[PDB]
Amino acid sequence: GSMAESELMHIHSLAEHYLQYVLQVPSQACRVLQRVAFSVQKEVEKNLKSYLDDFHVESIDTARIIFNQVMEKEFEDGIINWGRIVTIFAFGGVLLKKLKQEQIALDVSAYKQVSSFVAEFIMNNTGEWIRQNGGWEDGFIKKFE
Amino acid sequence: RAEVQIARKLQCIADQFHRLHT
Ligand SMILES: [Cl-]
Ligand SMILES: [Cl-]
Repeated sequence: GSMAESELMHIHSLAEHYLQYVLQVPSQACRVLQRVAFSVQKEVEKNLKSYLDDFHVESIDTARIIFNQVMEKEFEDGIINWGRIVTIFAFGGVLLKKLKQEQIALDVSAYKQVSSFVAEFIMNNTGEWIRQNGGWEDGFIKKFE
Repeated sequence: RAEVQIARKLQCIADQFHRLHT
């Protein structure tokens, strides 16, 4: 209730902090998440470079459309795990970097807009799973210890 | 086609992580 609302706000903070990191905009889960999500983002940018070059992300709406279409396909089997969750943040960063390169409308707040749709997807698709699987401290961080 | 190969790569990467950490 208030618990689901708190969960979404927490996910939003995680997403905002990750995306800020991605763009060098001025906690332990944040630190480890930033490192692993960025390692994924780098892998994607390097290995799927030609596919990423088939999109021009000229607007926030285009970013949202592509994010959702890709994520929907990724998650169509209904499988959730921390690996899957990490890839959502990563792909959000991938798209934010493209948006910053290709956006036509002046948008200095783009990472805020992207953080919102990324947080909504994470909450809507994986929010219950996260609380059922140890949360960020007793679930996600424990994967590295 | 591009969205499918991206999604499949993310699935593969997610799987790699899952297998490593379990
Ligand atoms: Cl929030
Ligand atoms: Cl996992």
